[PDB]
Amino acid sequence: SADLALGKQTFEANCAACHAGGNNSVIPDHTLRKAAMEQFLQGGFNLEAITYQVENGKGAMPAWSGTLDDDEIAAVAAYVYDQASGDKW
Amino acid sequence: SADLALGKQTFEANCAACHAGGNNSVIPDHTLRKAAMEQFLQGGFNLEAITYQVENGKGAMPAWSGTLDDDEIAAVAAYVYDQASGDKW
Ligand code: HEM
Ligand code: HEM
Repeated sequence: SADLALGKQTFEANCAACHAGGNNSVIPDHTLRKAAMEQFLQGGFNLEAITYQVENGKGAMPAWSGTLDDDEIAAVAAYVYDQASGDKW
Repeated sequence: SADLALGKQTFEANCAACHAGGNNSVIPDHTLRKAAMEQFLQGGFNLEAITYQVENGKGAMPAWSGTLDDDEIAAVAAYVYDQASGDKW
């Protein structure tokens, strides 16, 4: 299913630098919150969209394929998704 | 067994700050290599000694029992142990 522990640690080790607190320090309005994603994430607010962006990157956001493994990409995507849907940031 | 992927991400998120590359930026000779640990780690170079220090801390090194859960502690201890034994640092 979803290893949110692996998710959280992967998030801290690789994403926190630009997305601490569910925010976006590079492009301020493209945060990791539900609303923002529903509006800016290509593919919609769903696990598929998040995973695809993590794998391939987007603009100033780097690609994580070949850096993270599918388990790590999957867990971090679930973590981001769960934090967002639950308003947990 | 302890998941080494979780171990790697836990190490990066929480330990890399002072132990990047298996080194020690605070007390230079107290590195994460087998020899160093054989000499300085209470209990000698073994998985259990590593786990105990991570849980409890030592001097300037903080304790992690609050910050990390048992699976993350077990995983990071295994990762550090495997890196040192294979001289992978
Ligand atoms: C870590 C592996 C990581 C994750 C997870 C992550 C997620 C992510 C999402 C879901 C978005 C979409 C948000 C939205 O409202 O559309 C997104 C967007 C951007 N990110 Fe990211 N991101 C991760 C890592 C990083 C890192 C390391 C940086 C900084 C160098 C970063 C930056 C950005 C930027 C910029 C965007 C917007 C991309 C665009 O639409 O142009 N992310 N990220
Ligand atoms: C992350 C959770 C983490 C781990 C793993 C870790 C391991 C570790 C070991 C096994 C030793 C012993 C090395 C030896 O040769 O004896 C050790 C020692 C020290 N560490 Fe550490 N460490 C982790 C995290 C941190 C962090 C974030 C810092 C810096 C703030 C830090 C620093 C130190 C220091 C200093 C020591 C020496 C302790 C002493 O004997 O006086 N560690 N670490």
